[PDB]
Amino acid sequence: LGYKDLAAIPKDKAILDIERPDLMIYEPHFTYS
Amino acid sequence: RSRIKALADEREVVQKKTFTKWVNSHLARVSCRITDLYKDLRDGRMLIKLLEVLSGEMLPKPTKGKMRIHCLENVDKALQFLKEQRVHLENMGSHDIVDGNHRLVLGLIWTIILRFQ
Amino acid sequence: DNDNSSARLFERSRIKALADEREVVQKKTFTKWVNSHLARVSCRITDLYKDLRDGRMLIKLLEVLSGEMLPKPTKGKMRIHCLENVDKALQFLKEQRVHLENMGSHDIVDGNHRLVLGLIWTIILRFQ
Amino acid sequence: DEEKMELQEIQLKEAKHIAEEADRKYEEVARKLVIIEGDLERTEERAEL
Amino acid sequence: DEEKMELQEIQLKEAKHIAEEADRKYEEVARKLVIIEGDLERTEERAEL
Amino acid sequence: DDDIAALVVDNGSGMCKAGFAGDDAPRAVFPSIVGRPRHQGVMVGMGQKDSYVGDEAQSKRGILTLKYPIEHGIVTNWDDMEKIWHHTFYNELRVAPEEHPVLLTEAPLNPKANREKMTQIMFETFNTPAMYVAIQAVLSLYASGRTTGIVMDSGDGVTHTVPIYEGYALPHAILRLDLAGRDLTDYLMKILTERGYSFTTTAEREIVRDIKEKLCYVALDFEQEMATAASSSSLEKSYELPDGQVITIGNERFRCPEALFQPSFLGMESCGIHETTFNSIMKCDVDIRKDLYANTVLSGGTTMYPGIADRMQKEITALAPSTMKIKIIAPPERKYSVWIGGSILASLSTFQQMWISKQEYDESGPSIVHRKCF
Ligand SMILES: Nc1ncnc2c1ncn2[C@@H]1O[C@H](COP(=O)(O)OP(=O)(O)O)[C@@H](O)[C@H]1O
Repeated sequence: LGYKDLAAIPKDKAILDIERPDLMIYEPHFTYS
Repeated sequence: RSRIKALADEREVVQKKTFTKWVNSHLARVSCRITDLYKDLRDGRMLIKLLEVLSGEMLPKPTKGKMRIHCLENVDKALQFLKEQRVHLENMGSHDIVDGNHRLVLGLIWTIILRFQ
Repeated sequence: DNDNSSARLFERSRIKALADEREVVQKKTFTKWVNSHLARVSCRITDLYKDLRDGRMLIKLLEVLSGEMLPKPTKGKMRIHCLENVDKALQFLKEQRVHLENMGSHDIVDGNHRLVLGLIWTIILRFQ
Repeated sequence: DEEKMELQEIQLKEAKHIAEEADRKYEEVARKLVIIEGDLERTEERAEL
Repeated sequence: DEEKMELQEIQLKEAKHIAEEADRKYEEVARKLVIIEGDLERTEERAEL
Repeated sequence: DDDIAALVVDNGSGMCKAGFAGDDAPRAVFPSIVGRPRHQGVMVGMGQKDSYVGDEAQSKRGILTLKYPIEHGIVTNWDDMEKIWHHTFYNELRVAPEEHPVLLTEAPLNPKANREKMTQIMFETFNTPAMYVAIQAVLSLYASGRTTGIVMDSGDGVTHTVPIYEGYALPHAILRLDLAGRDLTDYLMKILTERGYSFTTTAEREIVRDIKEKLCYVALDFEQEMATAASSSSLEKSYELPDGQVITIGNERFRCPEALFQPSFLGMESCGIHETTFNSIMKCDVDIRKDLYANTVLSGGTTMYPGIADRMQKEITALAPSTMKIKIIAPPERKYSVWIGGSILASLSTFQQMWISKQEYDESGPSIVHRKCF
């Protein structure tokens, strides 16, 4: 299967899509934005 | 609902499916299948048979019995055999496997995969 | 004080009016030229100063004019990703020996009018 | 034991409903927050210039 | 039956904590939203003037 | 991108964080504690564990002597650090380190042998292809979203301020102070003796730390708050121990973090964090201090107390000249800001040429890092 498929390495980078990382809130997540 | 544990859970469920599919192919040579990775490894007989299949040698036969202490000895035999073949393990004990810690048993399966690729 | 007041009035009237009036017309002609070349790849710019901040328009314009593939811009909306894109464009101009003075990534990113106009004029004069 | 157990079950499900309502309110307030400080950013810049 | 009862009791404990904590967070964030909204309003006033 | 995503590992004194590059949040966060049993072993037939590493050591604190491999930002014991790294790579991230470049963080001012040993261990044992060392405050500035400001980062072992103007750092203005969360924990454990509660062993240090994390705040005015707390009992909280007793923290809520601003409470003659930031600013040049006033960034978990930002702003504004504006910028997720900056750092295409290759390590040896990193 290869090493690429055995480990669930993320294909996409989530940090690129985001705006202004200082205004990020971790502890609630029930919404996409 | 924190991002940390959410990302952790999605990676764990993907790896839990993949490792079950991997162990079933090797365990199909004997007449054994693993329905669930966390629940079917608490007795330790399946781990003994999996290492017996992969290593090419036989292990000491497991102690009988449905007790907790018997399960602890059963998984300790497999862990001792893994320590025999120069395989390095950190923070891995019999009560960790028997109790059912998810990350530790997944790391155990991953370590066996990397040793016996 | 009166001599100094009248002198700096002469500055802020004549010097400022002449420079600002010239840059307005010069910007309009430049953006018309850029829209003329950018119709091939189906992109267009409304404002010269604002639209060049991201640096993707500059990369596409160099793709049009050179006719050859540049490195792909990084899909990032940060400040440093904008600096990265503008630096990629300026570096691509740098290998082909086009001379530039006082040109920096932050000069384009923060929106300096004279520097952006000078870069566009250099691209017009020395490339095509 | 049985007659206590059904009361335990009822209290569990109704507490779950209460928690869902709390999540409702907190999420919409967070939306309104983020919109507000964005507008405040823009206004503070305008006042400075 | 006794063991299933004890289980249900412990989930009831956990749910009560989760509901109370969510409500407290919602109250504080509502405070913060109102204050920032008022500051936004008079900043807009000053800039326009 | 055709290349394997790198691993970002942040190694503080208190907690270790780890994740993949390009992700907004780390995958593994766990305390960096190594435990060993101390009692007599009976019930033959059950498991044999030589040491407890990380979160499991926090679950069985009763029968363990808990040790911190990193203290004051310096790796005192290396076998424990290797155990922490092995548990991170194989049990938490489940990835082979030979397929991934790694990114590592450390304090600004520290011994050179720390960097050399870190590079030597992570090349020679884990067989990683490439690695890099970054400074945590620079990554905090990366994650803040701006390229100009002064960073004050205080972890569990060290506090440091660096100023950076338009991508240029000033090494003569970098300030380091050895006053962090562990000293606050010890001071709280000492001053809890007044009310009659005694905590001595290493297992109770985590209980005292939980009390500090849940029931502490920074007062705006210290003497007025002391008079208010001595007037009545309106500022009192109750915390229950794991065995059942309930203690009343009362007056100690705003006396533990006050040692951050007045180190003379701990017997040290150094200045507080506000005077350290101000002295670091005045060590810079004349032209850039106005921009450094407006872009003060707080980082690290120790700055997570309620009311720390308002007190810091009030302290700095009095010391600073009154003619301009002081802005303290405190992101809500400042606890993970270092790792977020590390993730952004490994996502740039320009950064891909700055890795220390295995060929370079074979050529120059472990001395390459001082030439290559920073
Ligand atoms: N919510 C909180 N409130 C107050 N203090 C906290 C909080 N969370 C953590 N801390 C303090 O911060 C320390 C953790 O800092 P951390 O950022 O992990 O340092 P490092 O990552 O450099 O080891 C802990 O020892 C604790 O004392």
